[PDB]
Amino acid sequence: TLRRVLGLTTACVPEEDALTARGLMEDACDRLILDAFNKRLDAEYWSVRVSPFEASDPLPPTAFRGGALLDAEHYWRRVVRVCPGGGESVGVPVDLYPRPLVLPPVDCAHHLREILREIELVFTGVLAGVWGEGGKFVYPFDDKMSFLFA
Amino acid sequence: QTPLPVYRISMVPTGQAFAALAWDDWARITRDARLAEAVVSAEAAAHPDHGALGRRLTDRIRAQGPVMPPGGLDAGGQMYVNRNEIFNGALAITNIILDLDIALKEPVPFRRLHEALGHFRRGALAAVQLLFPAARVDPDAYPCYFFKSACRPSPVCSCTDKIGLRVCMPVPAPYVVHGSLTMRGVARVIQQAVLLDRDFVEAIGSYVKNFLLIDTGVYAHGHSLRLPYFAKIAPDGPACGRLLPVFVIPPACKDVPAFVAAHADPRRFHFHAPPTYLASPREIRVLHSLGGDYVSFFERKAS
Amino acid sequence: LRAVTTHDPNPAASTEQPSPLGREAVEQFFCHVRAQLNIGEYVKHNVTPRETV
Ligand SMILES: [Zn+2]
Repeated sequence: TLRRVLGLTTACVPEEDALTARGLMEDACDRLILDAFNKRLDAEYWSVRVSPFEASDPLPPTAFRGGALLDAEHYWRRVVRVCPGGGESVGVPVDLYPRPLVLPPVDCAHHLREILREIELVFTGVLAGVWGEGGKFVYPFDDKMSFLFA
Repeated sequence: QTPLPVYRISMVPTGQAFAALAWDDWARITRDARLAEAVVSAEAAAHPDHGALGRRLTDRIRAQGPVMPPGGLDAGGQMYVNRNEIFNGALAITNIILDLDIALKEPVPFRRLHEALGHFRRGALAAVQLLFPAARVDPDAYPCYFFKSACRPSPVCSCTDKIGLRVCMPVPAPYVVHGSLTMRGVARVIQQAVLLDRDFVEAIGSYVKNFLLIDTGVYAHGHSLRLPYFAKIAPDGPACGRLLPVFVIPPACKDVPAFVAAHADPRRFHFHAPPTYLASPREIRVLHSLGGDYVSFFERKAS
Repeated sequence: LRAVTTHDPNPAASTEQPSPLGREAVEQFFCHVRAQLNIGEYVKHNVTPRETV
């Protein structure tokens, strides 16, 4: 997206250019979210790495039954997030269970919001730097795309 | 294979059972409510008029299915006497299903009821066309399926004060509906479109007590609706009020036998039944919101 | 009542003015009541569809 926007800037246009850049950024976010739906059932793709110096979900009591699988955790802990009910959004240590896993639907909304925060940081920075715009870049997720996972 | 339908059975004399089913015997369920294709063809040849043809077919079917075998039975044997489908909030709605509950002060005939149903079909289709603008809805050919709860202590009607009806109509392609609020909004719009129909009001307005027909509270996660071909469980006595088809043929129907046979398809009266397309959907538009809490204009202005 | 008040008894030189009673009421309130009746208008005024392709 940044390549496309900065290549568009070469042709040169007034603030209309900033509006076009905003449209392109929104389109890119839409396409990313749409493509993230086909990977809604994969738990290792949505699992995030946690260091021993951060706050993590409490270890489920069933994770201590892994056996030889607990001998490979020394620094990183990969945790995915699943929704087993209304709004539970519990956390699952992916690497402490034998495969294949049988889990409820993944919480792709929470993971996608976490990723979109970082995406919007970069896009807002680009908009503020290349065109002098005080208007932050925000993407409507709960209004236009939150239905695909609920 | 999942998703699956989960039903809620009303056991006798008290208690509720649940049944999650991957497949079932629907041929046995809808058996004694079917008209042989030869009979349908003969009647169509006899009576060309579609109102008369529909009334004839309704009369013929009414006098065919005697009773679903009642008695005691455990949950496995009672799931064929009573059965309710539970609305699941994680799935999409492919049928518009309306639970009409009319209230009367004088008993209504059945020809008057058939005329009222023919008028209802006209306004609901206009509302649907307004709601789904990207689809080609033909008001004289779109299929709508009507079921009427049987009569218990041209077919006659012995109802007391209430005439329970179910209306099923597929969501126009390429549209899908998602959400419990969206379906409530769709029901609101359908009811408003119907109530504005001059012909329907003139034909049915005399006997009715109130003009609140479509119950829009049946669309909530976990709520259940009674399925066609199943009778209500009365702790007082036996089952009653089976929902059986009331054929209201479209004026421009080109395959009457297909329309008649489509009333026994379980895919036509389930909330989240897979849609019936032809080759494949190149694109589908999901209607995931229709506003929100409604209140009213008279309410907002007054507040 | 301020519109129908007169300060001169002479009918020709009277200070009466047209009353904006019916006009304001119709423009502000009774227009929307009739606008409701049309089904298309009803949908246009009491629904905000949201659809994703
Ligand atoms: Zn009856």
